[PDB]
Amino acid sequence: CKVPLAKNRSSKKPSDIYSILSEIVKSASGRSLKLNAGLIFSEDKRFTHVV
Amino acid sequence: PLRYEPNNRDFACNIIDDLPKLIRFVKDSKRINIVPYTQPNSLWRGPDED
Amino acid sequence: QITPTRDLKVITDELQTLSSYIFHTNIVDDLNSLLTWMSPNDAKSNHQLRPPSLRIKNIIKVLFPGNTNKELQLQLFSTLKEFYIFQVRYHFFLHFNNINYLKDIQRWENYYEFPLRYVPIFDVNVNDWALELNSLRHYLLNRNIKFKNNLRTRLDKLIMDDDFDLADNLIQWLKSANGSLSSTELIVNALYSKINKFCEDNMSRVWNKRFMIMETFNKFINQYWSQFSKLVGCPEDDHELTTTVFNCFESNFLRIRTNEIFDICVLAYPDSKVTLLELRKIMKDFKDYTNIVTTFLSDFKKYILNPSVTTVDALLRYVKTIKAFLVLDPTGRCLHSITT
Amino acid sequence: VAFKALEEDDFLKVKQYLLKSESLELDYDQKINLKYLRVKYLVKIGDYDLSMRLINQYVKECCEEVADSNWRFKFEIESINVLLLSDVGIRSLPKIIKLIDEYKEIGNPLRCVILLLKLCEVLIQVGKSMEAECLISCNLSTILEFPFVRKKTDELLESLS
Amino acid sequence: VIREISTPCLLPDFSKIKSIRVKMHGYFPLEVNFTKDYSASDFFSGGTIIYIQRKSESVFENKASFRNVEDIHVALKRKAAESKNYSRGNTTSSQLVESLGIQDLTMVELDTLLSAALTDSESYNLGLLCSDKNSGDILDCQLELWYKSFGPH
Repeated sequence: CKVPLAKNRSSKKPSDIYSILSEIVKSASGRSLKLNAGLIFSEDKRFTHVV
Repeated sequence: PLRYEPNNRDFACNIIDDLPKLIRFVKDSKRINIVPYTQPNSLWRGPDED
Repeated sequence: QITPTRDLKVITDELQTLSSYIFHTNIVDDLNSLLTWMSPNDAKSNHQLRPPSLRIKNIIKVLFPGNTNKELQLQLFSTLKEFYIFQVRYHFFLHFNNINYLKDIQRWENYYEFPLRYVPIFDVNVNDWALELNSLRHYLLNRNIKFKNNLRTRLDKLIMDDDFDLADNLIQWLKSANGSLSSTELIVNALYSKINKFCEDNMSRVWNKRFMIMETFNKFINQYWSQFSKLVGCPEDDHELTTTVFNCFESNFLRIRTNEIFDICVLAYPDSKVTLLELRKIMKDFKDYTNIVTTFLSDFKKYILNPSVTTVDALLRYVKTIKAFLVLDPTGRCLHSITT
Repeated sequence: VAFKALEEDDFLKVKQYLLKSESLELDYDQKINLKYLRVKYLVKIGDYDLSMRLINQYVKECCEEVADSNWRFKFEIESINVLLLSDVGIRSLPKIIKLIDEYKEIGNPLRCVILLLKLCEVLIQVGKSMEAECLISCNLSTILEFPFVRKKTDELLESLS
Repeated sequence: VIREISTPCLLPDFSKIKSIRVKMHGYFPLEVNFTKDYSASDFFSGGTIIYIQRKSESVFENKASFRNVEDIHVALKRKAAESKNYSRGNTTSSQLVESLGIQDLTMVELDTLLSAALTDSESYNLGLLCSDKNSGDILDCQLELWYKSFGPH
């Protein structure tokens, strides 16, 4: 009885010191489903036309 | 031009790339600004865009 | 494939006693002379690739012209088989580190099997001789790494020079050995290298033709597909293999055109424009377009963006690329990227 | 102090301390160290059947109870040391290679070199020390940068001579 | 009736499904049959996603003999796929271990063991592994004992 979820081991530029601090101070203050939709239906342009 | 192709027998991994690159402190008339670090001779040695 | 061994001394003593009891004659000296002749350990008394004299042949005819005599003869044949097997293994192991090419193993096989014609000991219905030979081949393949690499290089060399019969001989020999270096990978690698080189030879620096991939595919098939099918052994009408070969040809064509797209668009245009329409039929992934645009920009930037180039010719070649890329890409997104 | 005593071969001191371990209330970070200390002491004594059965249960619960990768790695190499010390290191060949390419992507130089020493040590107990000398020679430059592995590194050098 | 569908497809109602299987070249197959005890709805109650394990293209798997059929078509497809990534060599660790010559696990270990003796208990042990009902490089193993027992020394 242990539903151990698999942690997604995601993995690129290193950038500089100043950029990292600026990014964090800036952040201080459907997408997947759409991706699935692009995979659920393929091989045609029917979905864009109907939208 | 150096050609260091990846070889399994070479385990000499690099850590300087993983460590973030340094910066420089240059002050203009208005204020003190922060710019990315460039080697004094890197302008004519930098990886060319072309 | 279990093989028994009862030591050289014991089997030799058993052979002498059996010969003395059955024959009741002093052929033991002649028997020892024969054993030395078949034995490759001693290079002075063995055959050295020379046919035996009348004495040896007569003794064989005597040995190969009730029930107790028959079973004694059967056990004598078994002991002779064990002695010969022991001798060949010791001699092979003596020269194990001296093997570096296929021709060495064939000549050693001939060296070992030279007495076999003059003395029949292996039964026709039982392929024992092949069994230990395949066993030694398997050990040599799975113990000598240098020999394995040499076999790879030799097969690659043979397939590059269209030496198909020897390549087939090499492939059959490997298949009999059933070693870790399976023949399937070598055939795949050899065919892949050969098709790449054939593609590089043919569809390079030519862009003014239409549907030329089919022409190249048909030409390569008529020239090599029967030989390749004979090498693999699969039927000539293998549809899936031909389809995969065609897919690899079009992939190679895409790669060559991506490499050469700069000269395709700058110089060969509009004569090569037809090829562009063919290329448009093949590209399907965003990675393809990104690679194409970055390679073209690097070449255009490497050559055309030089201030040493006259500005009039620079803009002329630039607009030529614009119309060329517009024909290739009706959408024009690549045009925006190059423009930007 | 106990770790220093293991290096200085004060087996009497560490044995008495391990008695204190089983009935004291320790923080988790303190638990693993004494849990790790117990493994290293048993390797020194020579008895390996208990230690080998003991080390893998630790790492198994070092991957489920707590997802501590650093302590998963540190626990892993003693099992490598336990195997190869018992003249059977070939069993560890599948295990060591899974960590080599795994830590090459990560890029931690200490991780790659420690696995390198275990790989050379495996190759020298099989009878193929020739290629181990060739392999150690190309990488000898990048393995002296780490101080605590030099003692294991220098000691292998007189063995090859 | 067998119904073959792509992956991102809407399967019918769970109560009317009896078994589901996944088969594809690569990942080893997974087939689950739903009996009366557990239904498809209960199985997918935790989530409508089922995960699959990745097989391994390992050199140690193919020690001496290739149990795999190794079809020429799939081999060519794999070669083309690898070339696509390469277009977009001794750079892999498997080739390193191949270069080192320790490909056969059992042969290297027994070569180390036979290095010297040959006490009776281990001798019978090596005989038992040689006369194993089912194993891999049995023929290769038989030759080393013959070499150890009656070879040059």
